[PDB]
Amino acid sequence: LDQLRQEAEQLKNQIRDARKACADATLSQITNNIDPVGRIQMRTRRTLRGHLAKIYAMHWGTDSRLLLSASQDGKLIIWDSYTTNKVHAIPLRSSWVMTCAYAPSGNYVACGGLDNICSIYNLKTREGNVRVSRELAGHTGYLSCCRFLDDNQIVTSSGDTTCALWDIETGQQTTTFTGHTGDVMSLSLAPDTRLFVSGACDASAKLWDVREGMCRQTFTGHESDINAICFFPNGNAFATGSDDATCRLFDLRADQELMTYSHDNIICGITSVSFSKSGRLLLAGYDDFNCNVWDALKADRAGVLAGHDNRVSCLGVTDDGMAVATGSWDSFLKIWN
Amino acid sequence: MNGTEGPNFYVPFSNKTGVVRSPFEAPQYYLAEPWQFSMLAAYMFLLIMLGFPINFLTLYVTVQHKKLRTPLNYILLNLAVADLFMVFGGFTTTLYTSLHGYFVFGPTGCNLEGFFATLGGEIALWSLVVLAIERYVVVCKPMSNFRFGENHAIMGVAFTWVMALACAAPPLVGWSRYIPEGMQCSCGIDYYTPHEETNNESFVIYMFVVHFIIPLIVIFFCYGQLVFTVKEAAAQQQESATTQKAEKEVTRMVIIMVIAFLICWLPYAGVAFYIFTHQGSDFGPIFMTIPAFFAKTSAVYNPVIYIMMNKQFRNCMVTTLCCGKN
Amino acid sequence: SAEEKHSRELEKKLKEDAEKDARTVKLLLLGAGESGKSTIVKQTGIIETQFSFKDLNFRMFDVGGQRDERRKWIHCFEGVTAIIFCVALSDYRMQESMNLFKSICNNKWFTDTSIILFLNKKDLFEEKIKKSPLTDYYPEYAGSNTYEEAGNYIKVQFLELNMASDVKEIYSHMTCATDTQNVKFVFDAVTDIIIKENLKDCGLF
Amino acid sequence: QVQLQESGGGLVQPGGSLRLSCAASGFTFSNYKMNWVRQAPGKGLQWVSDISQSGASISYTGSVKGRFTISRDDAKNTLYLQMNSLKPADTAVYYCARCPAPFTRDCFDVTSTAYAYRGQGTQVTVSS
Amino acid sequence: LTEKDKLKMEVDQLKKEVTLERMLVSKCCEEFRDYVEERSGEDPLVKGIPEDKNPFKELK
Ligand SMILES: *C/C=C(C)/C=C/C=C(C)/C=C/C1=C(C)CCCC1(C)C
Repeated sequence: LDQLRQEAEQLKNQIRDARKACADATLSQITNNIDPVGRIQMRTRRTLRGHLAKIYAMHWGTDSRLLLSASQDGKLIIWDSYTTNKVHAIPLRSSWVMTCAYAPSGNYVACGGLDNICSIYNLKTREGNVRVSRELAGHTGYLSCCRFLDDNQIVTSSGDTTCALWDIETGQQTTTFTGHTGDVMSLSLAPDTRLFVSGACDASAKLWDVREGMCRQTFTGHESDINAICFFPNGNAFATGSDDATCRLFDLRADQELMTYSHDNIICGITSVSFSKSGRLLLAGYDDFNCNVWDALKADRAGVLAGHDNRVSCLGVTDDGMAVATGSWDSFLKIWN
Repeated sequence: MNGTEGPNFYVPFSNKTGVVRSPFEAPQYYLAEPWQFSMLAAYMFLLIMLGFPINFLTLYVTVQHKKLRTPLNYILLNLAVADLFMVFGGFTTTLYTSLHGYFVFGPTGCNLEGFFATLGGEIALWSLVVLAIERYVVVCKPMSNFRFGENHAIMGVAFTWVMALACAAPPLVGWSRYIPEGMQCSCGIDYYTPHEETNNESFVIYMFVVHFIIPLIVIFFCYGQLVFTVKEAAAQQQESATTQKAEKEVTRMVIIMVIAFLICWLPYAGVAFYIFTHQGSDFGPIFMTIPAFFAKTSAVYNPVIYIMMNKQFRNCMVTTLCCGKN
Repeated sequence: SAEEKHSRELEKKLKEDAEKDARTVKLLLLGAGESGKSTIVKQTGIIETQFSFKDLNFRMFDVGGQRDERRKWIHCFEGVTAIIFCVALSDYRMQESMNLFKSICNNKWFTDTSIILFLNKKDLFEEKIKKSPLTDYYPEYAGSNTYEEAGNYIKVQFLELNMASDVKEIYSHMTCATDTQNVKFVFDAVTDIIIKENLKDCGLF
Repeated sequence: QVQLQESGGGLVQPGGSLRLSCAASGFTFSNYKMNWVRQAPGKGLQWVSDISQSGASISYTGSVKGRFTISRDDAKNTLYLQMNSLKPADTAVYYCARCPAPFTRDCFDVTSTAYAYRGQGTQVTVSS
Repeated sequence: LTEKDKLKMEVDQLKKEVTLERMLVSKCCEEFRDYVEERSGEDPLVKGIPEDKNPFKELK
């Protein structure tokens, strides 16, 4: 229909004027009286081998010791990142994965891929009983990010534009977060564990909330798809990491951009973003085996982590900030410090 | 007839005119001409200056690249380090003594020189043989339920190393000599003397049986089965305009490789077979050194065929040199 | 140590499981939904079918449950052996299969793999154009009305937009639904593709 | 957002030319590959034109080889298509799509339904 | 009812998205900067670890 879409674009121009009215100065206009970080040079410590195909995602444990990895062979391997042991190596049903997660209670393991099923493995239960506890069916389209907000509730992305919630005790999808137009690629739960922002393939992130189910805010300002977002650890901001080589730091309660992180030599796509412990270093994984850092207070780069030759598919820092594990398509995980 | 012998040398000029000497004592201008010595030294200089970069830049482009470190390119790198041994050990010292004339490097130094030169040549020969072996077994598929991994590449490299050490070492322990051969300017493994103490005839027939006709039979069988199983698959699908592009190129490459083997390891077997058959002969110095000419040409023309016509190495070399793309 | 011996046993198990899947040949078939899939897989995630014929083991990946836009999950098949189209023969979905063929023959992830195309459902198609020709939605393009040249006209439409600057040959087979040599054609094709890469793997090509 | 508005579509007797254009607003219109897609009255979407970033690589569909032209005016930020000697078998609607990844020749889902990077297009009907 | 919902849910939620009160990006930016500057003195990845406190020492 013509009239409702005309009303929609009229109120969209109203939203654009309302966002015009507030933007007087960005972060790089008020940060101009601080000290810079300086060119850091952190090398690897544990070049960790054991994969034979390309890997896709990882997640640290809460105790900052146990690592997880998922790849295109049927492996759901849990490592110890202190002496490079392999604590578990789960053979799962579908060889194709897309994501994985480690529970905040350190007890369960979530995984999933384009088998349209997020599966929960009951880690360290009994005498070698590393088994699938539940499988979360009732979910059309491929899956891109499972994340625990508890030991009993998961929030999983979708191919059919949802960000649904799951109760593991009965397997039933309680709430569904519809409202996107493209498929949702990543999530990042808040430290409040009541809000979560999700990015998708229509250049728009959405800040949902767990209880009332309504999308409270939708952030635009990108061009291509948004691959992997990460939340800033106060509860007020998040980085985006889109496909047009532009990590953008957005905020809450003002809905506009805070900064953009791009210059002319950055060409390829971005597919993994995670902050530091305080947030001074935004760690961004690129597509030209050149996962770099970004000083996310002065909008300039401060070092690269060139130790691969393929797509750096995933990265993640610990809860105490003492490390960063970067996993790529060359079957390796380089743990930098 | 065959020449004159000393304690540890054999020179093919007869002492009936009373002009011949030892190769370790007096210069060989009675034997050949000095411009022939300068020509052999100039050819050795051309050999080292052309064979050093073509054998070093392959290790350069495989230490800068990861895709070259493949479980069936370790044989090609072993061939590269074989010709590097033949350049560093072989060519420099024979260049120096062809510049100086008589081989003033000691019999112990000559026993080291012939060992290193025969070592490099035999790793070259057996690396060609085992790359024909692995190409046959990975293309023609004579054994089902089989793949080619890292466990077989270093095994084949060790097979070339143990065959080369079965070749070059028994001259050191008393099964043959390491006399200077040809123009008295290159330590050659002994294959022509009528020596009875060290059982030389048994060594000549052992080398002609094990180290010539067995690699020839292996290379012929491997490349023949390769050409047959490529042409029989090209006859299966004539509409594919890439398979007919493939079979012509691999037939040309197999013919070039067979000619490359039989133009540098055939004159050794021919001279040895003629000398073993004609019991007592009479040759010259310059006739005896042209199989060494052809075999030491292999150190510079073997990368020209085996890695410059490889379609994976040449791209990395022309993006390392950044000039002269094809 | 106990945990170190457990790690070494796990690494031995992973290396032992590597050789089982490092020997098979994996294929994917797009097909655009309605096709003659249900015969060539007979002979809601990833429907994996697994057959074998004369010491080659195959693992098809019939992905149909996913959505229409597929720019985000198509890079996980970069490393497949040969794409298997399943274009049905029903002129005026026919059009949506041609738009998918444009996308996979222009991107970096599939510009070196082969495409084993299949013209399918012939005995339906031969009667579907015996009365209603191809020269209604298009102009008078064929020039005649049989099943040989009009079947070959769909082949030249698909081969019109292939780049093929490398080993990217496209086999084709006007296949029926009661065929008995269909799996022989996918065996005879994939051995030719295996020969071309092994010739490329040794290097002489 | 990524706005792709178009103009220049009406009724035209066959053989007559018609020039239509896409004004873009929302991104940098210098480093995205661009496509022109049509959709018949009833049939599915069909890709027509495949103009690259600079202007070197230009492709076309099967039914159109030598009757449509395409040009991106970078400074005016506009894509241009022109139909010269069109046929009455094109009574379509016309969208202009942007390929998703910049600096890349990939145009993978410019023809998909419910796609996010193409405008509502114009209507091209043809008389006789 | 699937073809009658998503035609209107987008426009009513987009109408809902304008009523929420904004803030100045200078003020929320100052909030972000003060939080990231109060905790940047002891970030173990910006300062570096002096070869003993890290659990990631050298392994042979
Ligand atoms: C600098 C000289 C080199 C590299 C040549 C060394 C000579 C050989 C490896 C020759 C060996 C042969 C015989 C002595 C006779 C039988 C045939 C051969 C090729 C095994």
